[PDB]
Amino acid sequence: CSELIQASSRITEGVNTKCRLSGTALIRAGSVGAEACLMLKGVKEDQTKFLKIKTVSSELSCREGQSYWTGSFSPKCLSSRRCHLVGECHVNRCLSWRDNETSAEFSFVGESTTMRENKCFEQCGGWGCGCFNVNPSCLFVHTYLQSVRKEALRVFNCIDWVHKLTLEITDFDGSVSTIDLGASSSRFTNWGSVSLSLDAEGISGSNSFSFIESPGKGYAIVDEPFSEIPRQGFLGEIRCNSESSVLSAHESCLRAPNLISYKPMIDQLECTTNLIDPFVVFERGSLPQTRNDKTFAASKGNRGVQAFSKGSVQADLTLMFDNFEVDFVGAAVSCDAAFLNLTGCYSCNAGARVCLSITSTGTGSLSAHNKDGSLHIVLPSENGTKDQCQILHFTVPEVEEEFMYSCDGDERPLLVKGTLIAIDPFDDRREAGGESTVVNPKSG
Amino acid sequence: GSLPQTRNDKTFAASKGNRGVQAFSKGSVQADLTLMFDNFEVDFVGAA
Amino acid sequence: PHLRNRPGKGHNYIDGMTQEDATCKPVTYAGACSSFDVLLEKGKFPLFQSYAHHRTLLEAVHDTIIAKADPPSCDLQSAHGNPCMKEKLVMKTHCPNDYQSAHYLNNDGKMASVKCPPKYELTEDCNFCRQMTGASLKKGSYPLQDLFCQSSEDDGSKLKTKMKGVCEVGVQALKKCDGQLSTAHEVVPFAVFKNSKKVYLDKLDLKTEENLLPDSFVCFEHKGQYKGTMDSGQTKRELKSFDISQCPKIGGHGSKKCTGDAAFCSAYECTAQYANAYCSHANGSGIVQIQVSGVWKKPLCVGYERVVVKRELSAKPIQRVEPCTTCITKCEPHGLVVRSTGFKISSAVACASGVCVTGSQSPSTEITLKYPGISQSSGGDIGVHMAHDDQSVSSKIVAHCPPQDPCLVHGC
Ligand SMILES: *[C@@H]1O[C@H](CO)[C@@H](O[C@@H]2O[C@H](CO)[C@@H](O[C@@H]3O[C@H](CO)[C@@H](O)[C@H](O)[C@H]3NC(C)=O)[C@H](O)[C@H]2NC(C)=O)[C@H](O)[C@H]1NC(C)=O
Ligand SMILES: *[C@@H]1O[C@H](CO)[C@@H](O)[C@H](O)[C@H]1NC(C)=O
Ligand SMILES: *[C@@H]1O[C@H](CO)[C@@H](O)[C@H](O)[C@H]1NC(C)=O
Repeated sequence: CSELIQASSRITEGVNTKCRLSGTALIRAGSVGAEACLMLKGVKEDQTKFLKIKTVSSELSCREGQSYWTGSFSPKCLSSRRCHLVGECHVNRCLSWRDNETSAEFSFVGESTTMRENKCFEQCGGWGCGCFNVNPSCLFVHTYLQSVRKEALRVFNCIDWVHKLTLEITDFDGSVSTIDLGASSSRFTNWGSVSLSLDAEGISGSNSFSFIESPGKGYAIVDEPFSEIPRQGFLGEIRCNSESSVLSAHESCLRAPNLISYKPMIDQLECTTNLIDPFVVFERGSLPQTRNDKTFAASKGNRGVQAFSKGSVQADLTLMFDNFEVDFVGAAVSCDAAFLNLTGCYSCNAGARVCLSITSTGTGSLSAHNKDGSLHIVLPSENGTKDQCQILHFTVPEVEEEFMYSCDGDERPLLVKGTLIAIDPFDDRREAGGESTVVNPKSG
Repeated sequence: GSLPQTRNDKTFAASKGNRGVQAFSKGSVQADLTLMFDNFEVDFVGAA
Repeated sequence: PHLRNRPGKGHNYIDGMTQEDATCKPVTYAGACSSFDVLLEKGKFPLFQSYAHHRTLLEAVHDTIIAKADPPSCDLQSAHGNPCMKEKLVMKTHCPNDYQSAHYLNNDGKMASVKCPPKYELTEDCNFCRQMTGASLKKGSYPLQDLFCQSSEDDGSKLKTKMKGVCEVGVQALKKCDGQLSTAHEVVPFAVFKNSKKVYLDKLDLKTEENLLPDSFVCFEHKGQYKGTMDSGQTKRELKSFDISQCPKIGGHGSKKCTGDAAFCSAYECTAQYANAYCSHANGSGIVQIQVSGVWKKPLCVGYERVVVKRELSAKPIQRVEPCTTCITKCEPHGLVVRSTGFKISSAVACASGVCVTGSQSPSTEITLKYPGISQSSGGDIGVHMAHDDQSVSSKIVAHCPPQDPCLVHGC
């Protein structure tokens, strides 16, 4: 499918004399679920090492910007009522009480890291009230917030979405390699590095929603703009910088003014507040939600969020210094293959599925090539009988071809039959295409 | 994006000697160069 | 001065230099030990000062955690003509004045030391001994390296130094290299495990986990304290060390009544009577584990050193040679056509005696361009510069053509 003649090396009998193949390869990445093929040709009926690049999936990952944490809080109040001219019950001190200054009555609290505030309220003054003096008495209140539930939620926003391709690197003699990379980025794998161009679109715009993450539980979406300043009656009215601060109600957390409602009725004070339960909002908007045809959802491995939108990209990944050769592969191996069936479509991004029954005596590959060399089929061969499958592209309603299949041995013919279904576009001018298309919603 | 690229009919490319870049665009110029104090003469040229 | 409540025996003295046993045998809050007080100076030995409740090198030696090297300390007075000072000479140290000895952890993972002849002192680089008249040498030995030790049973016989791009670090010859060799002095962290040698590391990823073993508790007592050791009138309020081995374990027997904080009461049995000692839990004691090769292990000692490392900058920065000629260029009456075998051509330019002509197209194995000036009529040599999709292909080629006939070009 693609040779390395300008950098090919002698890959002596039996032993390997690989010379660290340095020539880069420029081949177009296959569509989603397709594969990219390489040819390492040595001596006929020998060598024929195949490096494959499976395209697992293309996702529109999120690039998070600012973030904060929040939880559920409830207040507790301590009250102390003193008559006039007792302690700091002077009226001038009474109205000018700073919220961050603690009264002397609540000194057993002492120094604490919890979020807290202090208020002073004037009351009646007189023998009916309880104090001989007729000037107004004072009620000092110290309130501190405490976390109700032992959980926290992280609220963030996506400034932009980035295309992100996952590849499966079927390496020479072993396919234990899976990598993920973005646009114009390279990853230092074995035998050099793999780079991705993805020159079509490196971004897919922005958004004006907010996202919630519950660690170990998933994600969710809320339909409000991400505000960096706390607001009463909204989400993130009390916000912190870490889960520990939320779970401990640490004083470093920010909160909006006037959240606590005070009821200084003469019998007992009532300290209470109405707070948006972030857990309720989190449960309301679990991720599988569609907004103006975007359908945000959890990325595989629950490491983020996606964005399914109509579109497509062009990916041209490049290898470099690809060198992975051994000596034990000098021995030849024989196999037997049997055509199984054909399904799929033609001239479609999904492509056509070919499944083959391979009856082999050992480890090996398959190198069926058509008469004109346009179409290539590669499938591993294993001991006994196995059923493998592959993805190709066609442009004919009916498929009837012959391929020259030979697994490092004698050349044999393989004949493929079957037809392909027709995709209805409901609107066609010239053709569909075969590029790399990202997932789209139905309403798009 | 190696240099031999054309953008909106400009075709930037490497200058001779790889000391910079060029810009091939439609146009023309009028050049009127001037010499001054040009004196380069010897004696052996007297022979025919 | 809680840091002077040493774990274990707390014997901060070296063999031979036993003239300070009053204060260097178990280090306590009272006296001053020359081989220990240097570790507590601000700005010096910061790694140990962070892990201040773990054993020192001398303490680890006296607890049989770390062995003593063959010739434990070959005296320069009697063995200055022997190949002793080899591992010391590759380190860049800095001794203060009036010190007659200095100890370090050698390559094998044992403790060695350098001792100057009597009345001499180690110089500022600890490499030579010099004599000063009327100078009072300190009775201890200067700790050369910044390290802390602990007791571990984890095996490390398969542990070895794995540094990338290093031909030789310290006294260890990692491999054999030829060519350029960047030689310098660098700060390398290192660890020592059980049944192993020194292991230099590229990174220091270490974590500490707490426990309730006796080494994690600091037990003290007052001087002049009623019904305790040293029960006599004092003119000063000072503390005294206590051995936690006497306080009974929970649901067990003991010899002394013992009280403490929450952790001690959870681990040990706190008394309901008048107590004999107070047992607190240490700042940061515990078990320190180092990440080697991606897996955590329990080291015997952890420290850092300033040693001479030889690196290889590069074998070859980059190789750019591309005499590629895998294309056919032929001048045609319709246009100048070049077919590039393999690599596709998107845009190209052709120059012929100053005048050049450009061409743009989709990536394809061939491209056609208009002829530059009168080169079509005059033939000659025309240079072509094109942009290929691949690499390692020459972008400058030359095409030689004979004069052409425009009649076929414009024929209609
Ligand atoms: C009209 O006359 C011109 C003058 O002779 C011709 O133009 C040039 O003539 C040169 C020799 O007189 C040629 O030089 C040769 O060039 C090739 C490579 O091009 C070299 O390998 C040779 O060493 C060099 N010298 C010799 C003696 O061959 C030029 O190539 C040539 N220019 C061309 C052909 O473009 C014209 O060819 C001529 N035209 C007609 C229509 O008769
Ligand atoms: C009365 O007693 C209070 C103590 O509760 C004291 O703070 C205040 O200053 C006193 N007022 C006087 C002495 O006028
Ligand atoms: C917080 O309290 C301190 C001491 O009580 C005071 O100095 C400071 O001004 C207060 N901060 C305010 C009022 O913003």
